[PDB]
Amino acid sequence: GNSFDDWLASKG
Amino acid sequence: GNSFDDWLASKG
Amino acid sequence: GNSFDDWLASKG
Amino acid sequence: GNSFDDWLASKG
Amino acid sequence: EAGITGTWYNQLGSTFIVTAGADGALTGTYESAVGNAESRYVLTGRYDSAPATDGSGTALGWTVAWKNNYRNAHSATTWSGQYVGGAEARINTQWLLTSGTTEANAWKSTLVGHDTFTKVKP
Amino acid sequence: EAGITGTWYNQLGSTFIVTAGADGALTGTYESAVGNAESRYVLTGRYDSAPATDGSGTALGWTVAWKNNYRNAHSATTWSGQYVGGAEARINTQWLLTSGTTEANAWKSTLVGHDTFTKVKP
Amino acid sequence: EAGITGTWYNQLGSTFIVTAGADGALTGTYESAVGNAESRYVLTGRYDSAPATDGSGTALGWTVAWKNNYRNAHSATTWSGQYVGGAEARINTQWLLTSGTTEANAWKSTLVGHDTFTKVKP
Amino acid sequence: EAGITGTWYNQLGSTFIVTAGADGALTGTYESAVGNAESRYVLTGRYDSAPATDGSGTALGWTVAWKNNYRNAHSATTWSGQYVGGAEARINTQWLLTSGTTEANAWKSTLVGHDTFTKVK
Repeated sequence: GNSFDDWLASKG
Repeated sequence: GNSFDDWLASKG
Repeated sequence: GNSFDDWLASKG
Repeated sequence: GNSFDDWLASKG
Repeated sequence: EAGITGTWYNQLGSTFIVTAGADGALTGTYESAVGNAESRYVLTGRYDSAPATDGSGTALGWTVAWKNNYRNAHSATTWSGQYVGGAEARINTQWLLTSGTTEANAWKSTLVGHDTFTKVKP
Repeated sequence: EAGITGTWYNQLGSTFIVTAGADGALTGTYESAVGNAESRYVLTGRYDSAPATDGSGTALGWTVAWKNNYRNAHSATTWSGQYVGGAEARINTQWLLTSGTTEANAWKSTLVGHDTFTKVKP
Repeated sequence: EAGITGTWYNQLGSTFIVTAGADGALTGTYESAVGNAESRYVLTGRYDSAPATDGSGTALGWTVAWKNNYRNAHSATTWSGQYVGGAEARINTQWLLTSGTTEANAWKSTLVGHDTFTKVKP
Repeated sequence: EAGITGTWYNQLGSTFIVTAGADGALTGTYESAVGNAESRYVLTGRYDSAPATDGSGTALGWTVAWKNNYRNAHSATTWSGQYVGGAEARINTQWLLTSGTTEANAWKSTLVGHDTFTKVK
């Protein structure tokens, strides 16, 4: 994983 | 207050 | 005309 | 020289 | 209703003629000046087709490459922003205009600005 | 030859899977992480299909709205930049990431940054 | 007359309390809200003390680091813009707000926006 | 130790000659090219004098108005960014260069870009 994709995932 | 100052106040 | 469109036209 | 300084010089 | 499809006007003298597809597509024509085919360009972009219901705007963006059958400025603008609904509907944007440059001149390739679009001309 | 069609990589872990059409269109898929359906998004944009011959780059831009069948971030990014050909070809961009906000929070709606895309992984 | 020295207001509820020195210096206090010591910060910047006389605006810029004896947001804003004289004088800016981050989070470090300052509260 | 005071270099051939004061001030000189009096300009700015201790960078910004005793470009640049410490220390910035324009030409007033500064050329 990576920071940018983690941000997107956290929005659902 | 206002949104920008509240953001700063929240950061503390 | 307008400034932006004049700039575009000058580039040919 | 360099591009950025040349641009400044050109403005006088 | 998405509220985006139709004709929009900025303050520079430009007109944004857009169709918002059900799939998230933005398509249409951008006019940098009125009344001349030489000032009409293709636009393409994307929007959030299922925005939040909590008072937030609708995120969107689009691109125009400044080439048509009459002109080529070797440049492209992208607008990134949000649609805000209601009786005074707006599309509020920030934009980046990049021109093709040599590597030596790349520091001067990109202009930045902002534009507000309205359904009524100023 | 335009040199743009193909797979490109940035330093955030993203993959830009692009097709450049003869008519100026950019189409394809943007991956925010590898090996996950939930990380794949539609992109659309435009490029200068007849660039200058003086050593200048090729102007281009594209948009991703961060919504697919699995996720919605209520956001969109636009990349504005230029393709630079050669043995070490790259796409150099500046970008604007806008999230939908309420009107009072619009001041914090838009992130700005830069990314260089390469034909080899970082 | 430079016309810059005095109190200016923006649409976010902030106050720019500035002195323009003969030598090009901008100094003063930036208030993110009124009537709160915790909302007052130092600013410093520079302006063109010999602008063009052809109707062009006066280029300028300043910085606030969001730290005082009460608060520290580990962040700084820079405003870059121009002063436009007349009966409805304005300072038109674009700005960059950077927060300290790790290297992996640097993509989300910087907000961008625009603000117009006026001599009468909006 | 803030780590900021000293001479820094960017890829455009510029030098950022800065002093970071105890009270959060940045002062010094910005050189758009080396070995020319006509290329030296005053800078002023601010930095976070008490940054986080969790691995985050140090927020800062500064301005140069492009006027000195030899030249005046009727323009100003602001750099906004962060200092990142260690053996390969850097100041990573994004910048806005605004020129004075008429109102009709304001759409073309402001260039945007990015520059990394390093302690070695």
